[PDB]
Amino acid sequence: MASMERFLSVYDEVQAFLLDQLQSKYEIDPNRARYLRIMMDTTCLGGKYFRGMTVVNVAEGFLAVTQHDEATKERILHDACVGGWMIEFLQAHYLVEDDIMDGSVMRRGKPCWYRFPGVTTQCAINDGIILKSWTQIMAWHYFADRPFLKDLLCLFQKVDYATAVGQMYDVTSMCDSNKLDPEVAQPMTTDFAEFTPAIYKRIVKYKTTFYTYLLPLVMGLLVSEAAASVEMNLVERVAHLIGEYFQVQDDVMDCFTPPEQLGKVGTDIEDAKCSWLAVTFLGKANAAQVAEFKANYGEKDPAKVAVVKRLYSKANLQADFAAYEAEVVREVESLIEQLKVKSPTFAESVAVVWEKTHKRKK
Amino acid sequence: MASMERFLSVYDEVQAFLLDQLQSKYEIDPNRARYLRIMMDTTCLGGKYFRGMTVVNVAEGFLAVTQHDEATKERILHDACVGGWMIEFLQAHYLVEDDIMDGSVMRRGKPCWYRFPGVTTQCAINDGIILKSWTQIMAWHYFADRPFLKDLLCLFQKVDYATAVGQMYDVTSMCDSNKLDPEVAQPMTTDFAEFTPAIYKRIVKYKTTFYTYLLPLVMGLLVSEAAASVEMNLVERVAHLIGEYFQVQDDVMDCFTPPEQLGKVGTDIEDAKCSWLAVTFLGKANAAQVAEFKANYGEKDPAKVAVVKRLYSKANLQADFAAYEAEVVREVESLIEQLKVKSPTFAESVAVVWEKTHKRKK
Ligand SMILES: O=[N+]([O-])c1ccc(O)cc1
Ligand SMILES: O=[N+]([O-])c1ccc(O)cc1
Ligand SMILES: [Zn+2]
Ligand SMILES: [Zn+2]
Ligand SMILES: [Zn+2]
Ligand SMILES: [Zn+2]
Repeated sequence: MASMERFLSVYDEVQAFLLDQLQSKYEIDPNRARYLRIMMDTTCLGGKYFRGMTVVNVAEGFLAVTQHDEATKERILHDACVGGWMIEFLQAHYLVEDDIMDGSVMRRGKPCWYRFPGVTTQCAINDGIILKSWTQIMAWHYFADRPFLKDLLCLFQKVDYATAVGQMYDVTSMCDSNKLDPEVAQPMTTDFAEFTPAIYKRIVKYKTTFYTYLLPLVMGLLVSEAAASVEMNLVERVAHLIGEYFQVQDDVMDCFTPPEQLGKVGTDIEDAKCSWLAVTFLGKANAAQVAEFKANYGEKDPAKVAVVKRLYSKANLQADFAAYEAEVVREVESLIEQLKVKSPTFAESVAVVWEKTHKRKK
Repeated sequence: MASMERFLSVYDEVQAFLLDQLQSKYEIDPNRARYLRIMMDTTCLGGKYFRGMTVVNVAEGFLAVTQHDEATKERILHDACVGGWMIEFLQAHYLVEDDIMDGSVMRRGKPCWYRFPGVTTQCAINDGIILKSWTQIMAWHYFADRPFLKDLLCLFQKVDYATAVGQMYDVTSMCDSNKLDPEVAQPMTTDFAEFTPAIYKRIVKYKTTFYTYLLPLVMGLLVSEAAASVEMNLVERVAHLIGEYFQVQDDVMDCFTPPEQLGKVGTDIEDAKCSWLAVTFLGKANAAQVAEFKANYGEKDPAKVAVVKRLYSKANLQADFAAYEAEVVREVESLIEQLKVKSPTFAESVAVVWEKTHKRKK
């Protein structure tokens, strides 16, 4: 059975289980069940399923080289699908809440969930909470008897926490750290001294890479009972490397990809985000370019946004991206080679993840 | 050592652990650590600690009648305090997010967290997420070796989910169920046909009673390794009964308690909530009273709110509350008597919880 067919079939099964349980144990009525079905579909479906499918693909790689009864193969793949959906539902939680936090308009070509007329922010915040709860409901139901339950739950909650910490790093990335204070309204930085590679790397590591790469790779190992067979320090290092590249691509696309292809209007410049573009620009600009950037960044004024995009264009940041990408290729290939010492099979799964990420539509 | 002294000492210890771990494992800087310390204090401290202290008091009751080394008593009480703080931090998560959802102004005599000048909704939504994550970080750290870890985590996530489901029941309680639809803006009910005792009871059971009574009572049993010694069906029934009374008191206070004592301005009438007052009023009103209620409920117009408060006053709902309270006393005393068959000690702990709830400042 093709992996994507299995993954989509398991979504339907998990949805039916969750909704049936709301009826049998939580006293839900049919109209509220329908609302939640629609909310689940709208917030969880429509992406590429990169993260959830990585769990499945990692598991498939081990199945190809390990002796198992057919029923065991089916169990492992079903578990990989459920675990993959846990990650997709965790992402859905963060996207619902982030869109509210940021006042975003569109996501994946459609209005953000909170903007649906019959949702509103009042309901959407709580819908996002439900999405997160569903990750645990599905784990306890499907994995109750499994030897990996404890490790999987502990990993999951640490990754969730890291993501929340990363969201804090991201939301505060345009303020001066020494002025942070709940009592005092926060002005945007004027010096941009905290727009550095190391500070950018911290934001991305926590906000993106743990849930986007580390969690699917390690969950794939756990459902395969294979974690002891790899060097975990290498898994962490390769996840953090590929995850940073993924986010750099997203940062470039926010500025330069036409919104019809992006699925949204990117607002990183208006929001004063510490993006790869801003950090890299400030790492090559002359004093006059720095001053013009300071005079225009972080403002909704469309003429000021256009000045920033022109500064970026004239600064030939495409060349910096090419150099960055070439270095990532060197480093990822090196990490894949190291992974082969203890697990050639897992190394190939990572090679596949990297190729997918590298070839992701620019 | 007095129980409250121990509980407050454990807060300081847990806070230090969480913040130290953010520095050692999550790359946090000192200013963001200070923000989170202040956020923790502002959102988690200042209440009565009814819920967290119930874990401690349940554990103390078993210690008084069970043979243990002194070091074991200290471990159990420390565990009860940590578990109690998990509940307090879960509540803090829901209060942060609920205040945003509802546009609330004040909580416990101070501005709601999102209204602090240097917080804002963008940060506060995520701060609430962090509060929830901290409940799991503390459990995995302090309870890693404990036999009750699995049961406690599974209970906790089910209660969290129930609370989210109850929030959905509460937020939608003023709309007609058959019109719920994410695509269509939701009008307030005109018939109020869903303002019934059974529908009210469903809202309260899920939104309040699981986290306010069931979770502290059962967590106290788990940290005491005593759950097998009680009839759990009775624990559920007594939690749901006392929890409903707690919420009825809160509903009355929202309308009639001066805001200086309440700590906020109650807005249930303007928000069209399915409150005990509204349900009970509609259960005794004549046609003219129903019509005037319909003409004024659910509107910010202060003159319309005053009409509703006068309808409530003239309807002698104080007498309905007295009758409701007398029935709760009958039923809670009956459940405490039944609890004595298998656990006289736990029965006394419940009797203490009931007395505290019954005597809670009106
Ligand atoms: O972009 N990609 O191709 C991805 C992204 C995440 C992941 O876990 C695997 C592949
Ligand atoms: O109001 N009260 O006294 C309470 C409330 C909750 C609880 O778990 C114990 C006592
Ligand atoms: Zn964001
Ligand atoms: Zn982006
Ligand atoms: Zn509310
Ligand atoms: Zn209330």
